[PDB]
Amino acid sequence: MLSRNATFNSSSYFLGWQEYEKNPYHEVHNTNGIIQMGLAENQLCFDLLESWLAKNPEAAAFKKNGESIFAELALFQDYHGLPAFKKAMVDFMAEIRGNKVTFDPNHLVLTAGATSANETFIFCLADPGEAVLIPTPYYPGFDRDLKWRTGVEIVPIHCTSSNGFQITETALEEAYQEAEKRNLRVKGVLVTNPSNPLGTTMTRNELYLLLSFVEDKGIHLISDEIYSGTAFSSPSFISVMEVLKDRNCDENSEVWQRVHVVYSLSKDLGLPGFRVGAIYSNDDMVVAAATKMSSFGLVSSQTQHLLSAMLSDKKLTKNYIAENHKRLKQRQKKLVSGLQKSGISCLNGNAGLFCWVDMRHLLRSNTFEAEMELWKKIVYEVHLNISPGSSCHCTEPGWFRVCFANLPERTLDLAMQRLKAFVGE
Amino acid sequence: MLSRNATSSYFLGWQEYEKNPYHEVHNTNGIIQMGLAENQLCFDLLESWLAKNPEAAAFKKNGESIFAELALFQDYHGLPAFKKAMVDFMAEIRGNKVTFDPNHLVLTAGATSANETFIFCLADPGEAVLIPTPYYPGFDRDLKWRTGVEIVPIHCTSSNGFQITETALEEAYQEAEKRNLRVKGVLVTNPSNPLGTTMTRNELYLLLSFVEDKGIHLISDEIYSGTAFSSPSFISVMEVLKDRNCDENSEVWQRVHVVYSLSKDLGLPGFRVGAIYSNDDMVVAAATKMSSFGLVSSQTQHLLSAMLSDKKLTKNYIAENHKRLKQRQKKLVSGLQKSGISCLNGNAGLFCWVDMRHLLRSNTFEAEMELWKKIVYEVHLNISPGSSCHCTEPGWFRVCFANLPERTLDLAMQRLKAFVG
Ligand SMILES: *Cc1c(COP(=O)(O)O)cnc(C)c1O
Ligand SMILES: *Cc1c(COP(=O)(O)O)cnc(C)c1O
Repeated sequence: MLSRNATFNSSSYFLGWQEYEKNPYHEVHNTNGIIQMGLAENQLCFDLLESWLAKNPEAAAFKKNGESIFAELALFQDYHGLPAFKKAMVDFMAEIRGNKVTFDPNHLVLTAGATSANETFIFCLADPGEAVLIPTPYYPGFDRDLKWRTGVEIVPIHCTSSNGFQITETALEEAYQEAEKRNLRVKGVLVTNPSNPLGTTMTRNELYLLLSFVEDKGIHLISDEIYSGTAFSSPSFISVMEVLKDRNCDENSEVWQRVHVVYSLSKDLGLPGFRVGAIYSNDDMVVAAATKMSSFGLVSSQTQHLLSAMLSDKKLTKNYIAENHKRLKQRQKKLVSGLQKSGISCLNGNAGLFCWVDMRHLLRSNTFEAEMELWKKIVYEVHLNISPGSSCHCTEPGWFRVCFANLPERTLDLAMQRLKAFVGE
Repeated sequence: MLSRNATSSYFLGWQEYEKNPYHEVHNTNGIIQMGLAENQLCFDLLESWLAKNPEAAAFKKNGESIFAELALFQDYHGLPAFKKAMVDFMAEIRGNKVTFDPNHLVLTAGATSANETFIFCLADPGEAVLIPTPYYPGFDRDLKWRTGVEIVPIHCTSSNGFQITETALEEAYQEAEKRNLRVKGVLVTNPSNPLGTTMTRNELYLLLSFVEDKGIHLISDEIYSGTAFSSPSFISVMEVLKDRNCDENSEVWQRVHVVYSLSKDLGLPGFRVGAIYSNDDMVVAAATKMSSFGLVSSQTQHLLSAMLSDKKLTKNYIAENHKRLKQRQKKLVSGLQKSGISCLNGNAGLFCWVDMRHLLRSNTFEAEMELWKKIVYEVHLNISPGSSCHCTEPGWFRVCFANLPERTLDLAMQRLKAFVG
């Protein structure tokens, strides 16, 4: 006999995933296999990092100027993190934001990925039975990260295509009211900026409306800016930290302490296996609580050392960002154009590793049953693994998310060809 | 406007140290740290190996680069190679008397993480776990903070070397019922922190039978299994199952779990390598999904799988580690008796459970706090008061010996002797 969490509290949407695993596509021996376009991973700039590693072997050698510091690292288990790394991190975060804002390293707490940061924040801001508002459509992983062990609930703030899925004052108010009706105390709004799965940076207008709503309701604002480094085209990416500055919110504003940021190196630098997440808050109480909670998911000191060396190289960071935006824009343009050669268009995006594509016109009907229908035809007949919009809780059937940053151009082309032949009927 | 969770000061000794740390050169009268359970005894063996085997830490596997491959590795089942090296090392520690299935092993970011995840998997909020007293003070945070689970003590006393008793178990179980807490299991540290003793076969059988009798779980935190430097032999709970003839047909066979970590034996706490081992498929699956909130860095998993795959190194590290640890413990134990102070006879760990009851102005905890302060402020040593570990009798202290140069240990022993005067 185990706990509720381990048993009856531990779907149709993994159909493409399992179908893919069973028949993975292969350039040579399985050219008709399923192509993976449902994995948000960035494999575009590993050459830049491999190159740097080759010219800078000391980092990964437990060294510092011909000096071994192995023993020192092996012993480092301070929940405040390696100072050098926290400094390099805060600088990198600033550089991503074009140095428009600066971060205090002491308000930054490292976690084993954003997955960890996501949950820890919830543990810090809400008790079981309370709720957090999240704009729809959203990262399906939130349904596990934010609620599994926290007992916290998610109330959706619905967005529709009528306005490019932007956040609305009416949607916010309505979501807040839906929570009250259910007798759930709203503790905050969690936003993904840039957005997964939309692929769009949040507008200043949306940000101001959020800040004012959060200020109005007296709740928190968590900005998951894990994709902040993948904004490859205008409009410019606006970090919530910038908006505070621009709305003239100094530490005298009450809201100034209710705005937090979540970040990670998994999506921009493509290092998900290294488990580097971070929490940033202006509230000392949250930093302290989150710092103690990070003990359940500390970042390997070996990794913290490697990355502090890497991220301390301003020549590399500056160049990685520029090269990463270049390669990502090129790639998105490719997918977007190949998609329209099939008559399919996408939500106009400027960030992320995926496109939110519009396939409503292919729906035999404007129902989610019709969307599941289309999705299956794509899985079984076109042999592509893509994500159905309903997976992300989209309110209108027919939208899909397709990734482009972890596929060789040749494969992307193949997928686009298969799509075109299929649409042909 | 935060959660209840976002809103135990024995850290006194800790603060004073940080403020006034002892130093060989500019602060010879500073406070000496003897309250930190860390093993700094064999880093030379590891540094040596790293030097002769540079490929491991180079994101290289047979002259080729696997950086991208590792950078992308985020499977919550862990790197297969590492899980194999780990299970072999665990077997080797237990003198190959038991073998572990790598698929029943789930990696976590330290034992701290493994501790909590196990609680999340075995008990719901408001339920309880029994823990023998005295115990690792960290349990009070790890097992209850975010889990809402409660700890009910199974008290042990010096009358029998702080061993577990059938009467203490029964009494603890009854204290839980009285409080209307549902007991879900017993958590044991074998070898023990802070006792420094390996659990006896007798204690183990009595635990197995009690747990079997009550129909609850048995979690054996064997994080110190590799530091058992003197007999009696260390007996892993996995061995006792084998010895009590418990195959997978026993119900209890699926209610026995182990927690392990590389932080105390190999001295790698910064790398965050913990592990959960269970025979129950349901726990492994749930724990595997929970590990996503605290996965082990793929860069680290790779380095250690290379290291632990070297049977020449593992075999030699264990032997050398037991050697250096026994030498060190003997030093502290003798220097302590030259002061008239004795310790609980131990054979494992990185610390000694020392008896200083005779120094108490009173057989009270206020007296123990009295003594402890005199030791902190006058003798300038940071040691842990037994009440921190929930010891039921005042006067016991835990002092570490594995992270102090012999010269410093000597200094500490000298200061103690002068004070005892
Ligand atoms: C990919 C992703 C995560 C997980 O990040 P890790 O650092 O791999 O744990 C969390 N949130 C969002 C929105 C993501 O896209
Ligand atoms: C030191 C210790 C821990 C913490 O180990 P980590 O691997 O650093 O998380 C857990 N339990 C006991 C009994 C310990 O002594």
